[PDB]
Amino acid sequence: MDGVHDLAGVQGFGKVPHTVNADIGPTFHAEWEHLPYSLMFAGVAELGAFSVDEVRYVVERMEPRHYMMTPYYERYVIGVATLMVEKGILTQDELESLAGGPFPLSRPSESEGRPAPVETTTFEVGQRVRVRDEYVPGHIRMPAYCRGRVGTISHRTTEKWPFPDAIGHGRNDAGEEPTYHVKFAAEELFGSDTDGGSVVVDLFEGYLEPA
Amino acid sequence: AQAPVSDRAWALFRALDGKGLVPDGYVEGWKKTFEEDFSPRRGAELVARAWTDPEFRQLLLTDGTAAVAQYGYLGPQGEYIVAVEDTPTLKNVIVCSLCSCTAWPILGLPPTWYKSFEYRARVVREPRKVLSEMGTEIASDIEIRVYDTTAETRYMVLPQRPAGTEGWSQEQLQEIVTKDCLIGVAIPQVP
Ligand SMILES: [Fe+3]
Ligand SMILES: [Mg+2]
Ligand SMILES: [Mg+2]
Ligand SMILES: [Mg+2]
Repeated sequence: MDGVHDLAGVQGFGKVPHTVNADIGPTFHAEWEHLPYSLMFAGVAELGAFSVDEVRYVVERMEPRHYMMTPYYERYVIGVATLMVEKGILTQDELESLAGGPFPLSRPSESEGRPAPVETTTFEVGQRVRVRDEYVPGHIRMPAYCRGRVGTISHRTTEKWPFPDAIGHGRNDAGEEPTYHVKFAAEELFGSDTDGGSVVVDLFEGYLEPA
Repeated sequence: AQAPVSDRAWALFRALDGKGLVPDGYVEGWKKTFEEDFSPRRGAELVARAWTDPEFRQLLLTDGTAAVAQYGYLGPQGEYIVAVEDTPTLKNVIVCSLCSCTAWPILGLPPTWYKSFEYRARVVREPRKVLSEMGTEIASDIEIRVYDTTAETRYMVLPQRPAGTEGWSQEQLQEIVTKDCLIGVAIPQVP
């Protein structure tokens, strides 16, 4: 999904709000902040209502201005609540009644997702690959800066996982694939307009093709 | 318009808890895990061991998962681990441009700054400037490599061991390996 969450490479932001080794305060800065992650795990591990991938996607589905004005942990309160409503576990009415006011949720998905591709290639370390020049409206773990770009494999995972573009929509056809650490030269991604050296993106097999 | 976030968060809890969907002590247990168990002190321990034990260093760099499992530090968002090695000509830095992906059990939950739009947008494209602004100067004779945590690999940086720490104990070494060193935005400093 080419949403505002796909931030890598966006220009115009100011300074990162941190200097090295500065105090970051407690893990949680408010008494509710452990709730989104804990309730995500209740949903995933206890209820089996959704996958972690579905949580990433429902956050991506926040209305764009809403996403941009909402602090991190709050996005996950909104995301988990949305999933609970979408899965028929909770109603928005009861959330707003208990909250004592408006509890707007993420927008409905505009894509049914897609299955893990049947045709993919097993790559080896040192091999050159291209990121498939594809556009996916639902969940995908490919940041746009690498779409259609060429890099070199530095790792093939020794485990396999469901294809996010499927499991992120709760589909039954996510299969399993390994991922690849694909090393790109900074200039392959941003031309002359970068001060870096290389960028390594951890890409599912189904996002790749031989160069 | 929105109700206060505290009210919305507790509403979500109460809605689920009131339907019997949240086990007794469940969120409390997670809070304890997040606050007390997941800690960069663990990653520091791993680094200090790798610095003083060539055999473990080799294991950590070739099978991060196995190395971390030896210490019992695998966990949620830290089940497949890859450690990335700084060298005299290479500095590694980790981000999750798409959200906040972090090796929780060994780095701790990500700090606000790491989850910031500023870090997520900028470090992939201008890591040298970002690190410089944060207080870490990386010379031009050094390759910066940014790992974007886009799938299930969860990363830690194995930073270079600073001169002046020769002979130090693992406990002494652990003290200078901070959260920021594990993420890769800081280089360990001799106090
Ligand atoms: Fe993330
Ligand atoms: Mg975009
Ligand atoms: Mg030495
Ligand atoms: Mg001594």
